[PDB]
Amino acid sequence: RHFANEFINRIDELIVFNRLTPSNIRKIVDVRLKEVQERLDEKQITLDVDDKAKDLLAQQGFDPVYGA
Amino acid sequence: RPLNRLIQHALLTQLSRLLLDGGVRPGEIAKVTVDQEGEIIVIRNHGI
Repeated sequence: RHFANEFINRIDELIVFNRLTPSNIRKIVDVRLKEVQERLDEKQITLDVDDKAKDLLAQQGFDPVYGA
Repeated sequence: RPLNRLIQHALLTQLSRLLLDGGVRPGEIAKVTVDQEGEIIVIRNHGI
């Protein structure tokens, strides 16, 4: 309703994003730890994270107002 | 106006995917019909 009728319909794809679903929270902390481990493989440094450290980051660094 | 959007989001979506992996070879008549779920399905001819 902000633009005109000859502009809001000419777009061939209107992608509407959704909120942070609880089932996709685990997939967020997985790709973040891979980038840190990838940058350390050059210096022969392997960093592994278990399931105990992932539980604290999945209940503190996530807000419904902001996000990431 | 919404008629031009459903074609590019159902009819021109599955048919354009088969033209990259090897579903519809350049020279084969494609068939467009419905399935058992009420959706425009594209019956492929050749495999990958």
